[PDB]
Order: sequence, then structure tokens, then C-alpha cells
Amino acid sequence: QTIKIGAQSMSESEIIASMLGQLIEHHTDLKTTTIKNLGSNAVQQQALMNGEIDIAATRYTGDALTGTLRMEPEKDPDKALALTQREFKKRYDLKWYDSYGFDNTYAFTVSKELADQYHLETVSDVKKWAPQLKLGVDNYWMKLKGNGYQDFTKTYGMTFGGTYPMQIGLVYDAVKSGKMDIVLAYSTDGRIKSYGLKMLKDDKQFFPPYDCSPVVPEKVLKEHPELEGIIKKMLGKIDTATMQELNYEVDGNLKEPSVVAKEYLEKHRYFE
Ligand SMILES: C[N+](C)(C)CCO
Repeated sequence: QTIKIGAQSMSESEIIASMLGQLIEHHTDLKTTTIKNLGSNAVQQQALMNGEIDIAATRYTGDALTGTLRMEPEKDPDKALALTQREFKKRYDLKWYDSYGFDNTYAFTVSKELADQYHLETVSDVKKWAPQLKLGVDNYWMKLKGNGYQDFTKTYGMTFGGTYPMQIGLVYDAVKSGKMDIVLAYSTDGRIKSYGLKMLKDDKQFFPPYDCSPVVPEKVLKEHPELEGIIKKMLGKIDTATMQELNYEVDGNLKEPSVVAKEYLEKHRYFE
């Protein structure tokens, strides 16, 4: 009546936002709409504080610790989540829920062929090769201040010989085809498994945890007391394997995110 749910410009965020909206409409007389194409963690933040969205469907602890809170990035998942929950309530009167069950981290990714030829297992293993590698990346990370490229080169001490910003969606074919040698992929993309790509271990733990949760203002929860119980039904229920399969249905089987969400909810009987 009517609850506006924000989605970041990722297939994953569209699937989860549609799944949550469908679950609310299954249980209650609330109407839901989806506010798509929010560009970033910061965009979703300001939209929560100014009333443009009532629920942010997918927020990530690693994005909010650096970007929003300007805290030093905690590297343990459970600690990072508890610190995020605490500060979001204190600073913003926002409720950062427990995780849906999956984490979507940046991951340096190569073809199995390249990994096998040069015995690549970790990010540190590419240090000696960096000047000769072509890196594909999304359109934000090169300029990102927390754990973006600037800080990466300082921490790992390597600089790639060529950089190639593109829509996140495009990196998977770029690396499989061999047009790029290495890409900064998102770990829940379903093409990593389907294309047989190799994720390199972040041995320095340069990246923080990116556990995913819904975030809602306390004022919205007070006015709609049934929302809390509905959101709880999705928590702890969607593991990374499941999220990759759902992303695959959109990016590989070319389904609408609303259709992928409706078929999952039907298969799993709306979580009860
Ligand atoms: C959540 N990621 C780390 C994959 C992308 C930035 O929102």
C-alpha cells in the first residue's frame, strides 16, 4: 500500500527484489513496486534516507563498511555483519537484517587453461605476470576508494598492463573467449561454473566479506508491523549455490528476473 523495493543494476538484485515483493503480496494486502537500476551502494543508501525506496532488497556488508560507514574494513564475515547491523541502527535508524545466506564478493578470475599453464591459484601468484595481463572489470571499481583499484595496487604491489572497464555482465564471455586474460568477476555469477572459470584465492584478504541482506527503515517496520515476519521467511534460506543457479536462469537461460523468482517460490512453496 504501496511498498517500494530498490534494486541495484545486477541480475541478482532484480531476482531478490521481485522474490521479496511476491512474498509480501502472498501474505498481506500490501502492493509492491520495484525501483530498478540504482547504480551503487551509495545510491541505495541515499534512497533509503530520503524515502525513494522503502526496502533495499540487496545490500552487502563489504560495500557498506567502506562506502557508507567509512570504517576500516573488518575482514571476518560474522564480525563485519554484527558491526554493520549495530552502526546502521545507531547512525541511520535502519534495520540491516541477517543474511539471505549468500555472499557476493569480487573475485579475480581466469580461464582454467591459463590457470593450468601458469599454475595460478592465488592473487599473489599473478604478481610477476601483471604487466603482461589484460584485466576486464566493471564500470565502478577502477575509481572506488575503499577496496578499489587504487588500494589494490598498493596492497598487492602489482599493476596490470591493460585495463578494460565494461558492464559487469560482459566480463564472463570476455575471459572465456580469451579477449581478456583476467577479470574481476562477482562470485555469485552462474557463468563462473558454466564456463568452467577459475576464481583465484585472495590470499592477502584484501577484500572484506560481502554477505547479502535486506535493509529497511525502522519507521517502515513500525507502520507495517507484518513486514518483519515476512522478511524473516527469506533469511538464511538461499545459499551461494542456489543464488548462482538463479542468476544463471536470468543470464544464461534468458528468463525475466520476475519469472525466475516466481518459479523458485513455487518450487519451494513460499518457504513453508
Ligand atoms: C556486491 N559486489 C561486491 C559484487 C558489487 C558491488 O555492489
